[PDB]
Amino acid sequence: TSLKPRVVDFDETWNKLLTTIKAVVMLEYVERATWNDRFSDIYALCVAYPEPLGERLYTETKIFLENHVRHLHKRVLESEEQVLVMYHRYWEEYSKGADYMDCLYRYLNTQFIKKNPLMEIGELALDMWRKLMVEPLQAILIRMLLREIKNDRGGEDPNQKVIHGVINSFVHVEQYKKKFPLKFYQEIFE
Amino acid sequence: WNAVALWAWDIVVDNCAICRNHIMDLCIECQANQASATSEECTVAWGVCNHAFHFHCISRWLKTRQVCPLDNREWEFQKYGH
Amino acid sequence: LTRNKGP
Amino acid sequence: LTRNKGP
Amino acid sequence: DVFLMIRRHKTTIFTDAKESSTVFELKRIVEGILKRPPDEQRLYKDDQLLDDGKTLGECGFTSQTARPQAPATVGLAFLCIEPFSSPPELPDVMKPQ
Amino acid sequence: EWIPETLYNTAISAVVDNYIRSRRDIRSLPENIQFDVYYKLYQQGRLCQLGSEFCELEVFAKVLRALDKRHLLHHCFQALMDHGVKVASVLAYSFSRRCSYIAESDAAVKEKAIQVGFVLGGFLSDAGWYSDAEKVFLSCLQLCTLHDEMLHWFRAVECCVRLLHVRNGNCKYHLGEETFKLAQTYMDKLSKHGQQANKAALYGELCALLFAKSHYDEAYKWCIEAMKEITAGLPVKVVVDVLRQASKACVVKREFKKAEQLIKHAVYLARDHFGSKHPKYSDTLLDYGFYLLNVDNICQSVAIYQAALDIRQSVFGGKNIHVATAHEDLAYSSYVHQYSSGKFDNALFHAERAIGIITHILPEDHLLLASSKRVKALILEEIAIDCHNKETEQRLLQEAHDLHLSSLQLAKKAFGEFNVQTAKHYGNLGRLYQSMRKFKEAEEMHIKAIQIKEQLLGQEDYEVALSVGHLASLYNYDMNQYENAEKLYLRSIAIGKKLFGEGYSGLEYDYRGLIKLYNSIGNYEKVFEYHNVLSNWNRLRDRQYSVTDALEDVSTSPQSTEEVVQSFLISQ
Amino acid sequence: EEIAIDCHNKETEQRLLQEAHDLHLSSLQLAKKAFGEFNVQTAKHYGNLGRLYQSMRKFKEAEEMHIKAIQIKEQLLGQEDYEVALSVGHLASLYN
Amino acid sequence: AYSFSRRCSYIAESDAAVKEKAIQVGFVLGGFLSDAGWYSDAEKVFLSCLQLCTLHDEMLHWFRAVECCVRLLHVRNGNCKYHLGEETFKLAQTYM
Amino acid sequence: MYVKLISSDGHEFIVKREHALTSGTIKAMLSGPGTNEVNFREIPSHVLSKVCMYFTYKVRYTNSSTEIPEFPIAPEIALELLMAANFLDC
Amino acid sequence: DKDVFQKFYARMLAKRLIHGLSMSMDSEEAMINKLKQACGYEFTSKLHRMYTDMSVSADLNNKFNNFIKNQDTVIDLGISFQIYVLQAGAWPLTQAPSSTFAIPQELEKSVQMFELFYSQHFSGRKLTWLHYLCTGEVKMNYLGKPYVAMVTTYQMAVLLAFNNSETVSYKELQDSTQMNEKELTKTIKSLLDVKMINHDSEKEDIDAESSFSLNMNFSSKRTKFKIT
Ligand SMILES: [Zn+2]
Ligand SMILES: [Zn+2]
Ligand SMILES: [Zn+2]
Repeated sequence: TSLKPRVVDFDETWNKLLTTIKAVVMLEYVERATWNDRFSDIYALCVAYPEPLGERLYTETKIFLENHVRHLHKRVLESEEQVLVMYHRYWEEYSKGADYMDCLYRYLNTQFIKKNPLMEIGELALDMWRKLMVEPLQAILIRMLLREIKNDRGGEDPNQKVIHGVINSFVHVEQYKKKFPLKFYQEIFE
Repeated sequence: WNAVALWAWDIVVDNCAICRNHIMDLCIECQANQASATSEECTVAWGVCNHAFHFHCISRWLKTRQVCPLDNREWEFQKYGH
Repeated sequence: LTRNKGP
Repeated sequence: LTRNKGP
Repeated sequence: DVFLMIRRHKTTIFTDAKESSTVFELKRIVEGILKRPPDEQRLYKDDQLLDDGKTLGECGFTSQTARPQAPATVGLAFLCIEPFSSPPELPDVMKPQ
Repeated sequence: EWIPETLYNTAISAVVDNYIRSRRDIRSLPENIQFDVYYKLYQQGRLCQLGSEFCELEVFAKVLRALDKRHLLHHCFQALMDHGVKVASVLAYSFSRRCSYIAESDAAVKEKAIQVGFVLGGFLSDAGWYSDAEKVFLSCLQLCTLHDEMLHWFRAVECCVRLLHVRNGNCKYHLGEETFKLAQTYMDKLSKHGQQANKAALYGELCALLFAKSHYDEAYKWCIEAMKEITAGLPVKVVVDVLRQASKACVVKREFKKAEQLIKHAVYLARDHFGSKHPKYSDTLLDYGFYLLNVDNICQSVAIYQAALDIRQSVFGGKNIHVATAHEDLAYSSYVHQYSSGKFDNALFHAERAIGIITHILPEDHLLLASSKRVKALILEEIAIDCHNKETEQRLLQEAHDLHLSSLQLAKKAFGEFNVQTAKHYGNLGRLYQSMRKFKEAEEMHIKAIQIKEQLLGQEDYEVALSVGHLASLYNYDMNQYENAEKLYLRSIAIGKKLFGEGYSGLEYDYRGLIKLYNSIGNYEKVFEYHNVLSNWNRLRDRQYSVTDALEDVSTSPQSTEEVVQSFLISQ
Repeated sequence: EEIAIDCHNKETEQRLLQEAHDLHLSSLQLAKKAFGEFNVQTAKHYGNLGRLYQSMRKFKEAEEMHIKAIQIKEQLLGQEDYEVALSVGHLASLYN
Repeated sequence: AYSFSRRCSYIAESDAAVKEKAIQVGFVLGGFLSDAGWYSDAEKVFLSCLQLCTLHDEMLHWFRAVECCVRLLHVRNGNCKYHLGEETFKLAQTYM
Repeated sequence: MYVKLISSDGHEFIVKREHALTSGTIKAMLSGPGTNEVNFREIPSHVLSKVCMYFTYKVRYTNSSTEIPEFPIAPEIALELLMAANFLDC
Repeated sequence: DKDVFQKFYARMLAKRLIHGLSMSMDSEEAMINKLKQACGYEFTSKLHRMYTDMSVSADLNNKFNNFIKNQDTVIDLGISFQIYVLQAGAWPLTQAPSSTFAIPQELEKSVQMFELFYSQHFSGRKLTWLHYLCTGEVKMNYLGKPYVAMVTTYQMAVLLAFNNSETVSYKELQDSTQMNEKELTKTIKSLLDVKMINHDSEKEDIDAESSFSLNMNFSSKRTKFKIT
């Protein structure tokens, strides 16, 4: 085989890629040889013959992303009185997985997304996180933040990583918005 | 404090496109006849299109065509040197 | 100059 | 007339 | 400077050894990535053995011969270097079919 | 100092140089690499090796999907069309053959041959090859009208609205209403099955069809509907086109308060989505300059045509109709701007260039030559009357006569004898005869212009005012009928003050004419009164120079689309 | 210039003389940049500019051009030479 | 000219037979372009040939470097690169 | 400091990390999950050798003040290397 | 080849003219005038501009001192500020100023105010400052005896940081000046030649780590001296 366009079946390669994407988003573990295979496949999918499959790949990666964020948001809902501590660790795992996803979809992010609306794969993860999980529960996740920092002056200090890992979470979910580097974080929390 | 300052015209094109000479040197008119007679008044003149030329050259240019030599726009002076 | 601009 | 040819 | 490649039957070691450095520095470079002492393994330019104290500059590794565009090739023995799998040939166009 | 060339670019240079051995293997490369290889064929000067590759629809379908690198494609395609390679015609013929072959095949294959048809037709309409995009759109129309299921109805309506655009720009207006009726039937039978379609894109094309037909009263009534049909989910292309045509329709109805509201929002929206070097933004700037030329803000209008041409001249190569229309618009605003100054070397350069482009890419008879050959003739008038030599300006008068007669014949063949454009040509030709010493039919042409304009436009527009002032200067300055020209001068001044404030630029030519009229029949008191008000007009115009350009006028984010559309509809 | 000299129109003469002015100064700049100030071709353009100045009624610096051309022609090519003779002929025609 | 220069830069590190063939092709092609008047596009061919002459210092390469430097001098006088002409001639004397 | 790359033909190419960071996607190859192992199932040995030589050409000639010679991409290895150059973002 | 001699002369005339050393301005004028009638005006076109710039220098400075007195607010530079503008197309002192500079507040007022004067006196002219030819006489009085030394602005930046505080690290010095690192090795080495600053560090080679401190034991035979 070579790097030429071929007539590749989208279903089988999508099923092969879904396992790696699942192993990336929750940051469990990925085999490096399998990671190289996923690069070799993410290249071949974007230049598939006769019609490039980059559009289908993007519009199904977003479906996988939205159902993953929906499942994790249900996990947040069922976890009463522990939304913030679990939110910190889940957001850290999801942000590292989003960076590794941007690395995973590098060719699609520089030959089809930049050609067109559509959003970067790494920036689509954070955007979907803030527009599908934060939006239903924006009020609840912030009232505790203000209460904890007010209680620090009142005597009851909060944990460092619990409160500092979310004050920058709103910063990172607007990195793609170069015109608003900090506007969203200031208006909704500060 | 003894200090040294190089003065220059802030045009970045640094070539009078009419006479092809350097924007800081004398124009071709002031280097041909007035080189030995009187060469100190050869200043540059800008325009609305922000294309500075030697004032003698652009006035020499304006005697036949009233457009900027580089881009064919209406030529109107906005800044001189003096 | 006597006339106006052409319509 | 009035001069010679140009060099 | 000298840019050259060091191959052991499946590999290729891209180095940046200067004209001042001799064979010993390249042996240390190989040891830094392949973990083999210079006593165990020796390099082979073409079919000739290089003295350790002999500088690569007089061993035919001039700058105009070993530019990074086409670095010089030396064989490594711990030869039988496998060919690079040369790309498919092109039609000669002017060849009469 | 020196940066090494990219391995990708070095391989592109190597693949191009090895072209003969690998000309067909490039067609198997990804569509990303294919455009770069063909752009290197263009850059190296291998236009002959590139024309044979862009004349194949199989190759050109893959290179058309490089949407990021489209501004280069428009400058490569044009480079071939100037080169002498009829790429547009050959692509149209190839698509006609393809559709005639695949008409009876599966509808899924027909759907694929329609999407390729839409992108190719849209490219050839964007590039300015409307006649050559007419064949592609008609060929796609046959494919989508062969079937009758719910899937192809929307494709048929989209092809009809796209096909109406390539007819308005081609000045094939006699087929415009036929295509509108066809799309009317298609969307009427869409409404029968329940599915609804957006009518803003279709109505905005009639907004240009009737505007070019000078049916301004009907064009306004259609642009009301077009702005009513704007929804939230429409693409910025459709919204920008609708706002642009609404502005064009509102200008000629003398509703300049809301025409600015539409055109400034259109300029901002096109600049925000597309960019500052995009052909659609150039179109929006061109019609913004049209607006600013029609509000007596000429100083801010010549700077927008120059901004709209520099986008089209850098994107669409040298000899294109889009560059030609930008020249013929700039040759008219620079004509108007330098009308008092008398510097018509710039305005003639943009007038000889537009004619030199249209006469090369369009047939000898075409309505787009009516506007191009009129403008150059207008500049030829003012250079002649201000020329120091008389035998040269006699020939200039002769050439202007030839141009006016040709433009009038084209306009009459296109529309008839009682059209507003033909009235403008009548007024211009009479204005010509006012300096050509042929006054006896000059007055007849002026009267014809007045009656044609009054029949359609009425007596509430400045278009009639220019002809009234022209006839008044005819009577006053040469024909010696001083008494009957006073009412014409008064009409011109009154209706000029009605619309364009007290500092309308055309009022000077009425004041200095009516003062000359009075200085020969007595009544020195009114001479003194008009000399008093003429200094007031001079200082008013001097204060109203409006040094701020229109790019700073449109600003950034004044309001969203909903506010503009609702304000325009509530104002109506 | 020779069309301008041999035509009756004042405006046409002025326009063509200005055009010849532009061409002569551009040619002089090209020769000065390529060869240098002291060379035969630069003196050719100086003599042409002198003739043109004599044609444009600017006799003040036409003389300056003519001696400027002669002092380079007779230096490099010798005091007696064809082009030296042609330049001094132009100077004499300007004088008398 | 670009294709010839690229191919010469490629086959510079080859045997003398292919270099002889390339120098002959460059001689005929550069002579054609110099005869056609594309001096700016004939220097590149002749500079490539001259570069091919310098890798090996044998007798035939030394002989043909003078030919490349006399044809390179001709495509630099018609192109008015007189500043490079003296350098080319000094190189020609070096090989001669 | 050194990273090794595997061709589709089984060849191994070892180059410094700073040389291999020239490619856009080799940075992503070295990122993500954790001398680093890099495998290409499509890229053969000759084009990867050409890319690896281009790394040393690029880093050595980076921001140089002299006339940088052009990288000799041979005519037969031109399209396979062009595909590799696009995929590697090299 | 007279043209190459001009390149040797113009650079060597530039060094002579701006450092204030000359037998007489009339001799400089006579030399350029005599070369004009021996090789042509274009040969001495740049050289005659060099002398003229020194003639403008007197005319430029007094107008600047006239400008500072005709100020609405009381603005004082605090230093004997001497300036002369040099044509960029004539002088050979351009070279390649690849090293940026940031003068501290001692001379920041002087350099900033001169821009306002020069922008209004001459229209369309921008000033490029050759900070490595500017030599200033700074009040050296941190020790017992007020010595007088001649240092450049490149040398002034190192010294000025030490005048305010006698203990300045090399890490701050290499970042405050915002200029090249290789010349800083020889910048302070010249000061230690005359023992301006003690070698507080122990390493013989001067590097980024070598924090230094001024010398309280410095003695000079002459009150006024030039540091070479
Ligand atoms: Zn000039
Ligand atoms: Zn001048
Ligand atoms: Zn300009």
